[PDB]
Amino acid sequence: MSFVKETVDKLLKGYDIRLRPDFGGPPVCVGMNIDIASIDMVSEVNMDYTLTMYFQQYWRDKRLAYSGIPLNLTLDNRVADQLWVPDTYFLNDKKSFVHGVTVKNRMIRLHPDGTVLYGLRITTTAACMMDLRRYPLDEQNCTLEIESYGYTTDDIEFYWRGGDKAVTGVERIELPQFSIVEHRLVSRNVVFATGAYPRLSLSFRLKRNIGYFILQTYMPSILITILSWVSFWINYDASAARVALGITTVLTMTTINTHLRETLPKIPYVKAIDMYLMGCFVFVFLALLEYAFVNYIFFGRDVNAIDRWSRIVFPFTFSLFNLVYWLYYV
Amino acid sequence: MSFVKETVDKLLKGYDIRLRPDFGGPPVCVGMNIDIASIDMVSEVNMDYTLTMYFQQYWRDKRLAYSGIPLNLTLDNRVADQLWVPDTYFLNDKKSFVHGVTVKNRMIRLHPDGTVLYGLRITTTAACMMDLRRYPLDEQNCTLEIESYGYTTDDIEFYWRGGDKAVTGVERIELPQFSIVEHRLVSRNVVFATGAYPRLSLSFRLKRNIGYFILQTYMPSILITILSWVSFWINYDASAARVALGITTVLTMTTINTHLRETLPKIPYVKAIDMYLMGCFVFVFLALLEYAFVNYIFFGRDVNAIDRWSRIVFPFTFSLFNLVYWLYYV
Amino acid sequence: MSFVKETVDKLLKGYDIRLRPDFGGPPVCVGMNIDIASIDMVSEVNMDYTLTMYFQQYWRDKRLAYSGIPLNLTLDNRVADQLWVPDTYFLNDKKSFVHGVTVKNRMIRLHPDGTVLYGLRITTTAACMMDLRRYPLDEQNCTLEIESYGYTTDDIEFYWRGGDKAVTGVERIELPQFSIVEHRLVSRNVVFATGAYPRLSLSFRLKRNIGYFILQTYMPSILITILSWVSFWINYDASAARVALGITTVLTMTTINTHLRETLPKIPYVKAIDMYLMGCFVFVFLALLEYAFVNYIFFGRDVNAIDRWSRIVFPFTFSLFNLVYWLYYV
Amino acid sequence: TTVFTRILDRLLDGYDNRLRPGLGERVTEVKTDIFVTSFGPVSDHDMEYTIDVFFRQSWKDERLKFKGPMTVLRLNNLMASKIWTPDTFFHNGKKSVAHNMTMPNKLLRITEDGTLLYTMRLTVRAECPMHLEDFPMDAHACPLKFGSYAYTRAEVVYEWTREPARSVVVAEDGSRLNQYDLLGQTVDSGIVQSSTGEYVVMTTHFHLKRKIGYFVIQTYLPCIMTVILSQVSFWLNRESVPARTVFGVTTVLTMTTLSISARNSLPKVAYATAMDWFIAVCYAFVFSALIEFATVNYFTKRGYAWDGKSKTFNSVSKIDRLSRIAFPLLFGIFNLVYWATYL
Amino acid sequence: TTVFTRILDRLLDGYDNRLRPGLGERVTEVKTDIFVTSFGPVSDHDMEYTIDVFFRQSWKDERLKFKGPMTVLRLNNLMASKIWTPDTFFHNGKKSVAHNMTMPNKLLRITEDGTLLYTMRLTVRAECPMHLEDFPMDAHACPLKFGSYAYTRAEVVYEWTREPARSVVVAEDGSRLNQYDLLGQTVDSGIVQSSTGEYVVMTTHFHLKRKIGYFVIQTYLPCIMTVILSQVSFWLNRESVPARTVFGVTTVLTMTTLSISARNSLPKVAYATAMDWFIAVCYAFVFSALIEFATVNYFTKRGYAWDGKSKTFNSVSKIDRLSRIAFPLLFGIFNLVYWATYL
Ligand SMILES: *[C@@H]1O[C@H](CO)[C@@H](O[C@@H]2O[C@H](CO)[C@@H](O[C@@H]3O[C@H](CO[C@H]4O[C@H](CO)[C@@H](O)[C@H](O)[C@@H]4O)[C@@H](O)[C@H](O[C@H]4O[C@H](CO)[C@@H](O)[C@H](O)[C@@H]4O)[C@@H]3O)[C@H](O)[C@H]2NC(C)=O)[C@H](O)[C@H]1NC(C)=O
Ligand SMILES: *[C@@H]1O[C@H](CO)[C@@H](O[C@@H]2O[C@H](CO)[C@@H](O[C@@H]3O[C@H](CO[C@H]4O[C@H](CO)[C@@H](O)[C@H](O)[C@@H]4O)[C@@H](O)[C@H](O[C@H]4O[C@H](CO)[C@@H](O)[C@H](O)[C@@H]4O)[C@@H]3O)[C@H](O)[C@H]2NC(C)=O)[C@H](O)[C@H]1NC(C)=O
Ligand SMILES: *[C@@H]1O[C@H](CO)[C@@H](O[C@@H]2O[C@H](CO)[C@@H](O[C@@H]3O[C@H](CO[C@H]4O[C@H](CO)[C@@H](O)[C@H](O)[C@@H]4O)[C@@H](O)[C@H](O[C@H]4O[C@H](CO)[C@@H](O)[C@H](O)[C@@H]4O)[C@@H]3O)[C@H](O)[C@H]2NC(C)=O)[C@H](O)[C@H]1NC(C)=O
Ligand SMILES: *[C@@H]1O[C@H](CO)[C@@H](O[C@@H]2O[C@H](CO)[C@@H](O[C@@H]3O[C@H](CO[C@H]4O[C@H](CO)[C@@H](O)[C@H](O)[C@@H]4O)[C@@H](O)[C@H](O[C@H]4O[C@H](CO)[C@@H](O)[C@H](O)[C@@H]4O)[C@@H]3O)[C@H](O)[C@H]2NC(C)=O)[C@H](O)[C@H]1NC(C)=O
Ligand SMILES: CCCCCCCC(=O)OC[C@H](COP(=O)(O)O[C@@H]1[C@H](O)[C@H](O)[C@@H](OP(=O)(O)O)[C@H](OP(=O)(O)O)[C@H]1O)OC(=O)CCCCCCC
Ligand SMILES: CCCCCCCC(=O)OC[C@H](COP(=O)(O)O[C@@H]1[C@H](O)[C@H](O)[C@@H](OP(=O)(O)O)[C@H](OP(=O)(O)O)[C@H]1O)OC(=O)CCCCCCC
Ligand SMILES: *[C@@H]1O[C@H](CO)[C@@H](O[C@@H]2O[C@H](CO)[C@@H](O)[C@H](O)[C@H]2NC(C)=O)[C@H](O)[C@H]1NC(C)=O
Repeated sequence: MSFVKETVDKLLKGYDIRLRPDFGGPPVCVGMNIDIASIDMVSEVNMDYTLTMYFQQYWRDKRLAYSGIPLNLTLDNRVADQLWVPDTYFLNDKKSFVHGVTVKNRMIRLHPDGTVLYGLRITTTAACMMDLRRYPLDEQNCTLEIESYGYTTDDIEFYWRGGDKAVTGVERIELPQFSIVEHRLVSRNVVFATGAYPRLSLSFRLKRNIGYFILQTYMPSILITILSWVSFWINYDASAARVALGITTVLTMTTINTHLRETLPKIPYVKAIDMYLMGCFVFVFLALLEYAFVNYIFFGRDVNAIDRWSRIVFPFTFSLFNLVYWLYYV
Repeated sequence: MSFVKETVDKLLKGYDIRLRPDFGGPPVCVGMNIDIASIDMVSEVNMDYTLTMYFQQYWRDKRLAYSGIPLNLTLDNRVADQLWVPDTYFLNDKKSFVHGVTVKNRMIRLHPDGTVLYGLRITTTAACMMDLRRYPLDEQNCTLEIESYGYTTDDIEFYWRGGDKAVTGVERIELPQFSIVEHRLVSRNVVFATGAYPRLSLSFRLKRNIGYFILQTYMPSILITILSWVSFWINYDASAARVALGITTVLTMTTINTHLRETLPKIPYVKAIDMYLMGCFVFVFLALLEYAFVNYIFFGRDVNAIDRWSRIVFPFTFSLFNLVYWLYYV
Repeated sequence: MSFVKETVDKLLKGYDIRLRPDFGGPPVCVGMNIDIASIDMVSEVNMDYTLTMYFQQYWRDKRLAYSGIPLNLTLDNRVADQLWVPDTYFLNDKKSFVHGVTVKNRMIRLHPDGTVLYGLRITTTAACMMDLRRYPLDEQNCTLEIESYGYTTDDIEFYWRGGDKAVTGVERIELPQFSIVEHRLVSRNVVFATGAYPRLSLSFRLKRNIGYFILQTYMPSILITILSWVSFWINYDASAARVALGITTVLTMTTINTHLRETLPKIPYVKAIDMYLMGCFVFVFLALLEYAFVNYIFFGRDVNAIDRWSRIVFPFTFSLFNLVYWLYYV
Repeated sequence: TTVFTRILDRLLDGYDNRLRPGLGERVTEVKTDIFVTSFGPVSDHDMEYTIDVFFRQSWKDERLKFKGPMTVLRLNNLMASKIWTPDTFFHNGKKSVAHNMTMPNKLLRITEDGTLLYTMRLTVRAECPMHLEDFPMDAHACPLKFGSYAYTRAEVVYEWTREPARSVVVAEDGSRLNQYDLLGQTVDSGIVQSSTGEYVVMTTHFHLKRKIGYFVIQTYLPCIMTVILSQVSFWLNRESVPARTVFGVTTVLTMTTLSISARNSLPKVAYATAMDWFIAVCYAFVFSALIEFATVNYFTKRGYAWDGKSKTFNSVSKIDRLSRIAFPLLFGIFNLVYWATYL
Repeated sequence: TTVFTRILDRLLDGYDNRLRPGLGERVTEVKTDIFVTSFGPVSDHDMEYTIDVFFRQSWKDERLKFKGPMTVLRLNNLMASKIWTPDTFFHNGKKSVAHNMTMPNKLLRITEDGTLLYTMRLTVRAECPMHLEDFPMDAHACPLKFGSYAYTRAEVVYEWTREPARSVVVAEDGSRLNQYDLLGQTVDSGIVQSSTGEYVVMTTHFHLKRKIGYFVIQTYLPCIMTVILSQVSFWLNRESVPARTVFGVTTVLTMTTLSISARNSLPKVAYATAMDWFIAVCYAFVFSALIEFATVNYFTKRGYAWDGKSKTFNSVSKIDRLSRIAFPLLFGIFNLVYWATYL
């Protein structure tokens, strides 16, 4: 152990963390690969998702070349504070941390040719602007932006180490509400007035699972709307029966609508689900108004015709509304 | 007292914490046992559970052997920063910490031969991907994966100390919603792109308490369903009475349905509770829909026959639905 | 800056932070003033309020007297760690912190005579016991107790710098739920077995705003109660109308109380709002039970007398209940 | 000032803070007492309670004897961390807080004899396992256990400074409880064995009793009146079918509204509490009142009621007449059994 | 690489970071600009908003001049903490985060002239007091003020790098608002006096306008259609007492359900807003419609409605004929007065 101990002390002695590898020479190429552990949460209210991953950085530093040891030195995580590491950050990251139990979840692995592998276990909440107009039939594209903070492409370059295979573990992701449809790796240079800055982007496309809203939201609303049509098959003189049915469906629809507002998130603008609930509320509102016109045109002043035509138009117009709705959203 | 002080100083003089014991030699064997103080939260919303445990690690470090002191040296926990400790972490934990009041809940106990006992008190939130298809009749299996972060199986090996007795305190755990049916200890190796790593798994089997849901969720749904059949025993001409009963039980079912779901997160796939609640919703929906045919087929055109059969078909079909449901989920 | 650099280094040369000004001499007098920035939250459930403020402390330290500079030397906030500061703490604070963006929100300002200005920007959640029996017509008295943790009045003495002008910014405080009616400054020496300890108390009297509760709680309850009286004006033979009116008002009243039970905080004991809601529930309960007496006397076993008397007694007794309620609570 | 300064610099000369007093020579005895400034809120959902305390620890360290004009020294916060203190922790603690505003809320004193008095101000969240079968008529003993994490009883033993009843002191204005009454406490000590040896555990139980007045006006009274209101249907004439159907079905919907709201206040447990059974039985009564009318209506022959001046009319049902007695009596009996059992 | 290393060591030789540049000689002039990457969510309940910025500060420190092959130097996070930087803070900040993942998200660049550019990536929660009397048709100018915490305007003065309008830049995709539209911003500067002295304050106001389409479809339209529905009862015949009593009472319950949920979205403020007044008027209109029928029923004589073929029958209530016009008109007038006032 003494030989390796003196080997390591040799490396750090005279090391300058303030200078990048190949300082003043060609830019240092840093390869990156990510092993995704999980996407714990995806919140529409905050418009962000929580991601756990193993974030690996891979580059070459000639100052760390060691000879005589035919092994790849896996060192304690505390040695990472004494080496140079890239100033990588996540552009859209709202809050993040490195796990610290039992020790800090950090890894440093050296190789004889001076190649450094640097891994971190990170949980990060990354900002994801979402277009929830088609919610719950929406498809989201949430990204992770990787950039250098204070270096340009004259000093540091980024690439996905392994091409399109640089990211693995996507099949491990188990989101109850979404399914990972696709993921992409993008490497690009961002040019500002101050220069060009390396950029890596990891993006996922999420498709929301609709089955819950079919059973929980759409089917009850469809069944209540159908139930409101039972009025059309009752006698015009059954005022107590037809008003109680019509007004209680309105109350039932409001109960469904108002209480659904509580289980569903606080997204304060019109979405696809809002338009369907508002569509069904108008239909049940009109069914109650339909009997009032029948009741008034009889006692205040044909009658069988209005009920006959309502028995067809209301189911037909609701089917047409659904056809226009699902085509415009599916 | 100074003799002990001098002894400890010798051990830490020249001690290298970045290098494991027998570096380059045989892998260091680390034995683990756990005393579970309590399991506090098991949340479906976050799909995790909280665990407070005493976590012990045993390994042999020849650099820490001492003689002349016929005692095991329990030392101030601040000495742990001056020793090599395994880079152990919980592979599925979401967020965890070591308690620090009044001091850090950390223990270092040495033994004359060089054995090191490293104990921590840890509250860890661990990811448990739960299968909620059979909820609330569901049985879960939550694990705790213990792995080395940086070191491969060439450097560090894990084992459960004491076999199946390595975990204690499970019998004392009390959960407001589950019972610990069983727990198991597994040991295996996991192979990654960077090499094989030692793995220790601790898993529990959780069976949910069903009695509460029977009184809270199933019983009211059963009674309302039976109530909707009271309509079949009322005269066909009591339109006001039968519609009021029919639509208010539909409203009552929605009330049950609307804010029951706030007991669980918005998890979109079909569950056992959803099928039963929607099964009962369809029945009450049909009981009111059945009267539309009863009322129409008299005034609009076998009135007693339709009511007579519903007095049998609805109780019979609901029992058949209940039989199939309970057998399938039990 | 050459002369200033020498002077500043001269003051801190040999400075002993562990010893108070005039150690072993007359007690050091510490003047305090507070500039309140905002009172963010006041939670009845947690029985605490959140206060952001600028907390200044003034004392004279002859070790920090300097001459020849006609300027007040503001020094980098990190020098505060090198000086002696009072061991001041907030006796009823639950959670508090000093803001730290961009740097620590802390100030040290020296004066030629030796006066030290030590200011912090603190957000503190302070415990405030609340008597909510008269809620929402309650007036609260929340305080902030400022004490020396270790020293006694023989060593350190507190006073409000500027008398009643010590605390500023109160007039600009806006609370969504309360209004600042008054504030008082108290200086006192608490006495225990050990001895006398310095104490400063800042207290506010909060008078809850009533506009929300009038429109959301009292007005709907009054109108529902008045609506329940409509049954007294309907014919005794209209059993379907009077029962439907009576029981739906009972349902509405429980809907108000149960749905406003979740919007209102979890304060689990009988408050003034509970009594009024309970009182209105009894009145609507009695109005429906009044018709049961009316129906039974006519059909079972005069008739107009019960209704005529109810058209007066119920409005009258509700007025009497209101008179007693408002006089008792106002 | 110089005399005070010299003592501090001299104290830690040759002092090893990694070794407890009397190491390998005797057992370090720690005398402790608590002054509860506020017994904070109790959370039924989380099964935890908050408590603000001045945790005072006392022990003897011969290595810290001193001689001088003063008999007590107030150590600095930095100094307190340079010397050995007991590694006391809370066995059932969840997430504790040591207050650090404006300075560390700690104080360490040393007497000439070497006795150290050590105090700190803490907000402790602690585990209080609750058996909620009798909720809301339940009582609990929330514990507060502490001891040495690392040192066995052969090394460090704890004790109370004075009589156990007088060692835990609650401030007169300390009870910050909305749903409980702090009846009192019992103070005890014992031994606990674990995988690392035997340790001394100091325990304190706070006996709490839940206030019931809130639940009577919120849950019990509306539920009782709704059940009473469901029975009020028995006094209506049998010919008013729409009125007694609306009466019975809407009382069911009222019970459902009350029953659902009542649970949302309950902690998310998966067993039947006392209030669950009362609501379930009330639900059965209200359910049986509407089933009773289903039977009454099944034997009504004439759709018209008595005209007030007597053509024959339906008689008052014997099912109704017997229900006017059986239903109030059975519910009254159920209330005696329920209320006697739990009170 | 030796030349670069040597310059760094020589820079901090004798540098005193406790003293601002030109202390006792001149006034330090700090030039600031902000780049808003994302204007985070706004919380009406907490009356605060989040903003993610690149906070750039520029000032001159003659003590950090240098000569060498390069003209710009990048300082390590450790180096940046070794020199004097402005003690800038946000006056209305509530809890701000300086991101430290993976490394500190700071950058300090020094030009040979002695000018320092100092950027940091921040997430800031700021206090935005709101006057919610016009809610949901309210507009707010959420401020963002900063300045020196300890240095008065005689010592440190802040200025915008370029024309105040162009010194604060919002990224094109940076609007992360759900219920607001970022109309624009006004950038100002001034002097604020406090108990410790006069300080320079740089202020930026973001003018937000609440999107109303959500509350139109969730609250306003259901309320308007229920009020219309409650008035639809006026067109039913006066002899259908059970139907018009069920109609009127359930619309009151519908308003109660809508009113309760409508106020959940509102922040828990104890005063009345523009939506509360609209709901209160709708409550009064729905209440009056049921009181209208109570008066109609008092003057109803015959319990049977018109048979449809032709014995006398009730006449259409004169109360109904007027109420079919007065009630819609008064609500129509109220809407015009209400909307013209707030829109
Ligand atoms: C979520 O939404 C984001 C956008 O907000 C999507 O990200 C875009 O992804 C596409 C790929 O699907 C990107 O397009 C590609 O960009 C590459 C990088 O461009 C830089 O470098 C090239 C030179 O190599 C410069 O010309 C350019 O100005 C940039 O500096 C290109 O290399 C790609 O070109 C490839 O295909 C074309 C043909 O299409 C060939 O001609 C080329 O030779 C080459 O093979 C391509 O243009 C786009 O830039 C991304 N936008 C952003 C803002 O990142 C995510 O894909 C989306 N998520 C999902 C899951 O779809
Ligand atoms: C919750 O769910 C987890 C899975 O996610 C379950 O964990 C599994 O538990 C089973 C046992 O019930 C495990 O099966 C056993 O694995 C042992 C270890 O295998 C590793 O090591 C051996 C060498 O020792 C390698 O050959 C192997 O590839 C692995 O790397 C085996 O030793 C066991 O073998 C048994 O049968 C063979 C004959 O087939 C005998 O020769 C053996 O002596 C022995 O009797 C066995 O196969 C399984 O590995 C676990 N999976 C994981 C991923 O850990 C939990 O049980 C479950 N919880 C509950 C409460 O049910
Ligand atoms: C919220 O509730 C708190 C209590 O919980 C109230 O605090 C009390 O406020 C009143 C004033 O409103 C205080 O009364 C005054 O106290 C002064 C200080 O007393 C201390 O010092 C004197 C010696 O100077 C000691 O004797 C005494 O024991 C205390 O140590 C007195 O100087 C005042 O005296 C005035 O009245 C007396 C007659 O009562 C006259 O003889 C005097 O000349 C003089 O006019 C007075 O007694 C009281 O002390 C406070 N109590 C506490 C515990 O602080 C808050 O006021 C309340 N909040 C609001 C907004 O009302
Ligand atoms: C990016 O920013 C994050 C925070 O947002 C930093 O994480 C913190 O880093 C600091 C500095 O290393 C850590 O502070 C350390 O605290 C140790 C004690 O912590 C115990 O007590 C606290 C409560 O007081 C508990 O929260 C904690 O769990 C422990 O129980 C000290 O022992 C450390 O001092 C040691 O190192 C210093 C180095 O200079 C030596 O001088 C000392 O002698 C000693 O050896 C240290 O003060 C803090 O704990 C970290 N927080 C977390 C949550 O991990 C990152 O470090 C930062 N990254 C970079 C690159 O700066
Ligand atoms: C939940 C309870 C369910 C009970 C179900 C009970 C089912 C059951 O057995 O019903 C039969 C009978 C019905 O009694 P009820 O008085 O309702 O029925 C009368 C009976 O049918 C007479 O024969 C009729 O007169 P008649 O034919 O013209 O001469 C009379 O008509 P009218 O003269 O008025 O026009 C009917 O009203 O009930 C009991 O005897 C009470 C049993 C114990 C009841 C105990 C209740 C606790
Ligand atoms: C909030 C509502 C307050 C309502 C207060 C209402 C105050 C009030 O007193 O109303 C009663 C009266 C209408 O009475 P209404 O027409 O309903 O009653 C008729 C009246 O009693 C006739 O005298 C009867 O004829 P007769 O005797 O046999 O010859 C007739 O019998 P029939 O024809 O049925 O056989 C009754 O129907 O109202 C107004 O005239 C103006 C109302 C303005 C209402 C303005 C509302 C904005
Ligand atoms: C130090 O720890 C060892 C265990 O690691 C103790 O050895 C145990 O001693 C008890 C004495 O009754 C035996 O019953 C056990 O079988 C022993 N275990 C082992 C693994 O040897 C030892 O006693 C401890 N030191 C002291 C002074 O007691």
